[PDB]
Amino acid sequence: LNPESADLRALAKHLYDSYIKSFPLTKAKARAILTGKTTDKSPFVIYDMNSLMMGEDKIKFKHITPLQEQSKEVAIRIFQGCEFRSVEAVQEITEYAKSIPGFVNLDLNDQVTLLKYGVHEIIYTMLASLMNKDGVLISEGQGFMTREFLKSLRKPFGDFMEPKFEFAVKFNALELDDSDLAIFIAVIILSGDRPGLLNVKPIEDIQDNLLQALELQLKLNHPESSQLFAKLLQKMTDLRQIVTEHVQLLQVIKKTETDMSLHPLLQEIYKDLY
Amino acid sequence: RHKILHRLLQE
Repeated sequence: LNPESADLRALAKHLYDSYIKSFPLTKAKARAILTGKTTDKSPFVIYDMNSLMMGEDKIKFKHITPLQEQSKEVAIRIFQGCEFRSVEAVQEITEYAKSIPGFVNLDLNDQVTLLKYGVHEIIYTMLASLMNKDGVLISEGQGFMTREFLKSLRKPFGDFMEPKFEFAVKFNALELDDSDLAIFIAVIILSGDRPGLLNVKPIEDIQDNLLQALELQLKLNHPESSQLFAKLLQKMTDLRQIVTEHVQLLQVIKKTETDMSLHPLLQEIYKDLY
Repeated sequence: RHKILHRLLQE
């Protein structure tokens, strides 16, 4: 309507195109798979030990670092597999962050700090796209791992995914599409209250502009849903709880399984996290 | 240091 809100449309469009380039499996594609509507993907359903073994062809367990984890018992292999998907998520999120206007002009130390605290909140936000109450798409939608199967793993691995499923059923109720999520994840990255930020001001400047864009996007894209903007900001704190819980569980897992080691990218992110 | 993150952000 006006030049000010016109600039917020361009920003929303820029972030959407950037999100499409950065993330191979979008919520649009993910939802098409989960509802059965014809797609490239035939997801092999993993519901038990036997199905996982018969489905090893379709899951790339082969790429997990380090290699000795690839030989271990099922629960450790599944956990490491989920953690490894997170490594590939970090790379995609990092490339997306670089496309956010003003982000690469921030103090490089602050770019590192924003990503370090942002990535898992974004991982679990976007994972909700791949989830229903029954299970989660894995290996770019070539696998579907059942919720019950992930519940059944021995302690301390038995409930590591339950908090993500519980956050996902509520979050997916908002019926956000890719274009909304593209702006929401940029808002999460540009959080001025992360510990050890050197220069908060230019981060809050960028986030203020992203939040306005997100608000305009949720007015236009969901004009019949009225307080969608307000409900979404409440979730940004439910996300932090998931990440604190996940890091705490990872601490338990590292100390109960003393000869488990993590991908060095995850070691560097998890170190001095909550 | 965050060597890998630094490297992801510079390439």
